[PDB]
Amino acid sequence: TAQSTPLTSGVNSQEVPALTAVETGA
Amino acid sequence: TAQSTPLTSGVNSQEVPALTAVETGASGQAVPSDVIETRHVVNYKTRSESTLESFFGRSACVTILEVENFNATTDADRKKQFTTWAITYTDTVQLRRKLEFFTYSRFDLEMTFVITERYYASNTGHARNQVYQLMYIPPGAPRPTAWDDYTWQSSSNPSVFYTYGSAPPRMSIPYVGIANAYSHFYDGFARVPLKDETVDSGDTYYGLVTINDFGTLAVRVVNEYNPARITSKIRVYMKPKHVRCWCPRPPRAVPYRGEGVDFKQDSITPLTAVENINTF
Amino acid sequence: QTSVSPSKVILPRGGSVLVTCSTSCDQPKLLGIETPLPKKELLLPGNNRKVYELSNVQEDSQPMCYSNCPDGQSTAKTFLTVYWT
Amino acid sequence: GYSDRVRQITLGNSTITTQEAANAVVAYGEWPSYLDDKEANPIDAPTEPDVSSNRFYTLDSVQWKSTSRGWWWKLPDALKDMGMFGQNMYYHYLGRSGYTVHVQCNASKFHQGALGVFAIPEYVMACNTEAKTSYVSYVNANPGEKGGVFDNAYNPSAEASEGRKFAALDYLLGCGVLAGNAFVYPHQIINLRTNNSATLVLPYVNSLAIDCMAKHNNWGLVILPLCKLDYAPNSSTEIPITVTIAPMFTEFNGLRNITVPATQ
Amino acid sequence: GYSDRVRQITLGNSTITTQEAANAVVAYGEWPSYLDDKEANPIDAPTEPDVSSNRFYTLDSVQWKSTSRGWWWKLPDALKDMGMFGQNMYYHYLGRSGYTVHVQCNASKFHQGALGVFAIPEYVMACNTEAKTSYVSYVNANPGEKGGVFDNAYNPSAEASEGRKFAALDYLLGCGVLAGNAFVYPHQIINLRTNNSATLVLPYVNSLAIDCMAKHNNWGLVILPLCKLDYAPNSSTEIPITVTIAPMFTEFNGLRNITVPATQ
Amino acid sequence: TMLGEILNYYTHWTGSLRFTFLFCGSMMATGKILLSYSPPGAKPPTTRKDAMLGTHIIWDLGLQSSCTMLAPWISNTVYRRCIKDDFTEGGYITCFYQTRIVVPSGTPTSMFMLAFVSACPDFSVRLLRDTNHIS
Repeated sequence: TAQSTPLTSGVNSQEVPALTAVETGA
Repeated sequence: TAQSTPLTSGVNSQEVPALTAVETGASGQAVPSDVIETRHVVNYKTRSESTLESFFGRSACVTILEVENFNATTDADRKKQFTTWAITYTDTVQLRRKLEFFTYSRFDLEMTFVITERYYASNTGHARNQVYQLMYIPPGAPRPTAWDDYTWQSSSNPSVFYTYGSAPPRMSIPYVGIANAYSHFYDGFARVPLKDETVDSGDTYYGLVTINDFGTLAVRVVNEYNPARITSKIRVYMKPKHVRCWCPRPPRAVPYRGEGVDFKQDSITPLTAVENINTF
Repeated sequence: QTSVSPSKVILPRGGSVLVTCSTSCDQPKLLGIETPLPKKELLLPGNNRKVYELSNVQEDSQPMCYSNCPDGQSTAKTFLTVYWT
Repeated sequence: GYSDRVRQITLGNSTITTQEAANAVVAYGEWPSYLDDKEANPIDAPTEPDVSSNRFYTLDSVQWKSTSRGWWWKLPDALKDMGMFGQNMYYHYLGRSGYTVHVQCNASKFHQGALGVFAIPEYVMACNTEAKTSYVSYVNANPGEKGGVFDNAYNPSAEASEGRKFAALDYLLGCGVLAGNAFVYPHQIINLRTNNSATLVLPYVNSLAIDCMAKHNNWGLVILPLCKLDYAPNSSTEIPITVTIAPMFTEFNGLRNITVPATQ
Repeated sequence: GYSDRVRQITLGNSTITTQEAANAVVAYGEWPSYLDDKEANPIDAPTEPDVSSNRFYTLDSVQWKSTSRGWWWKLPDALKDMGMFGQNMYYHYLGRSGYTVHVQCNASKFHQGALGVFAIPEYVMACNTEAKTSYVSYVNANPGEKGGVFDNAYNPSAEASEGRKFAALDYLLGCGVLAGNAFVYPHQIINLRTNNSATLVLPYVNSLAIDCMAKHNNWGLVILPLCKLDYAPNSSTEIPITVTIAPMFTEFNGLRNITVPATQ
Repeated sequence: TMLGEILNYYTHWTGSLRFTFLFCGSMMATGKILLSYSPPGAKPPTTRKDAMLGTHIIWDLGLQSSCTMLAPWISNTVYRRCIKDDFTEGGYITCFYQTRIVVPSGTPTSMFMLAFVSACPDFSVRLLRDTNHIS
């Protein structure tokens, strides 16, 4: 199948996945 | 099987099954063993034909399509060379009425194409045997402008090529609905007309017809022009199989007048008036 | 795709302008005329052909008539002038 | 000790008691519930207005005369301006809701009459013009609180202006099916010698898992007078039908600014 | 790997990220929570607007000039017209709420300035008249979204008409205590060489367990310019201070019709 | 776009989208930029007090020079269509200056920004068809 969606809630921490850098090629 | 009938005899007691109350919403519940005396009848009769897989187990007719094949000169003669039909089940009144028993349905659809021909004129020569293209155009693929444009080559659209004189072409189309069931009746619009629009969408159509795009069946004659004008007729069929249905409804009584649930004024009287109430 | 038959309209200030906008399709999913001018409807049988009855024309306007045929959004306008003494 | 005629229903901070009731109809044998995780269509965080909108809302009381022919309400849109359910609705793109429709009409023991209280999934009605088909405006199809009435005559207006409304014909039930076949829906009959309240419990019924409440009207509440009201001293009396509806198990998705539909 | 300067805060369907932050102040060392059953004042069923009002709301951006003297917001009433928290508020008699105040102001590395961001429990201010005492109107004490400004001059109007407002004096902080002592409150200082965002986490602080939000304003948000803005090419530049506030762990009681206060 | 060309071979699509925004200004240019996604069925957002109410993200400028605004799958149907359809309309997307972008002296004032598009790992298509780019 395609990926499901996990039950997550809000965060407040230093782990920041919203910020990437497309200079790296990924 | 259906239910048998138990050997019961007469009663005289406070247990009264003959009296119900239909204000509560439930229907009647008295089987004939309650109110009279019955024998024992072993019932071997089953309800096998009345099930939905056999109630819809016929290849009904949904439309009649006409294409021709001749030396087209004017522009109206070039639009007789092909025919594009929007796919729907509402262009007849008998498979529609069997499907408007139910609000929602889910079925894999099986189509078969029964195709006839004739000569138009009498002394304009003859013609060779013919091959017919039937191309399923999903919503978004370009509909054909002329009968021999770039669109008929069908690099990804499903096409069938029926040689005339063979057995009629058959194919199975799966459940292609974007909902979890086909909404036979949709009580809502396609958009929300907002406050103080300069758009003025005061001509948005009601209900069902603003959500259904199932495709376009475009049919050409693959031959070039013969000396004799060959007029064809094509009868697109549907047969719902693997049928499930939900939320039953009363069947259509008065005739239709469109693709909606509308009804024409001169046929709002389906009953015939009896002589009096006491007429057997 | 979308046709407006009264394309060139001359009419004085304040009067009514009959605008006939239809489409070249059989199922107009979403069709309408975009203007801030008062209009009820005009009666016209047929699921395709259509007339809006505009009124109180004061300045020069160019209303846009969209039509949601299954091949994208279409565009047709009309040109109307006013008169003054 | 207990009886089928006395019933208290409480949701949120609202209570209906009734002392001459018939039994309650759970529609199609299913009590309404939240959207399970194995069927969820959107992936945003759902708003569950737990007690702020799962409560009884009392509509306007229409008067049932001897010449009254019927009434209709579209159910997720008759509550469009009711408390916080009307504020949970237009601030969200998706919405599912179960319902507890309770219809209130009572008279003396000398009156008589019958009221077929229905609840019709996808109550698609016919337009009141023969110029075009499937042709109803937004304001005329969604009156909201006040609802609409039926009529015992089909007069299609030749104007396409005044024909953009429901041709609410009573014996064809709007959609051209006979009214004597409407008992295949979840229904109760208010009979003025037996009961005085009709209670239905309506789950969320739609092909989708969750859908726009602003576009799509799920249920159709229908009240038909089967046998007309007849009070022998005063033949032209009026007893009121009051409709009290509660949303149940609501769930919303896609938060944004407020949706304000057109009013004309 | 991780640093104290990068922080993402998510509540409901709203997110604040910041890449030059200082550390966050939990006010008086307590994270906000719901009312426990061992302390409950009302006995009705509490409405918990779980995600519909526990989200970030962005106020209006005031401009911090070189002559700007201060700003003030009353915290449960600056959100009086914000989404559903402004609809949970006026449909209920009781209300408690924790808060996440996030104050946003950024400049280049060539600017300079300081912003004392405060959060004052029971921020009772002084009236701007000497005719009467404790004498402020309702509209002048509760501006809502736009807030108010301080002033470096105390001019009490002899009119009792135009004196029904806060005598917002900056060095006396409104209430006649010196501004250099205001650091006993939960505070952060936006310094334009070190940080660009001030994040506070404010629990529900009141003597009661739960109280009317329409009457009583719990917290007072205060932004004082300690060192004025000074940009050397353009001495009269303006950098905006934007205040983004989220309610947290809200709980309401006593449902009724809507409260609409006076506007004049 | 590369996503848009594959979708014009199919008809029905589901899944969430990924908008990664590259800021190509100077080093000293600092700023904050609001990135918003509003689900459809209301007023299209024009001012900042209309797009804050949707699904948004406040992005800061600095060392990590690429944000990611995600447009989630919020839809009535399981499958939106690959045409301009009213019933399967997607959503309204805007982008506002959060505070503003500040440049010092000796630094360009008018700058630029690049905008990407991709698909989340729950994105899938159906119903192959022809395209409408080539003839």
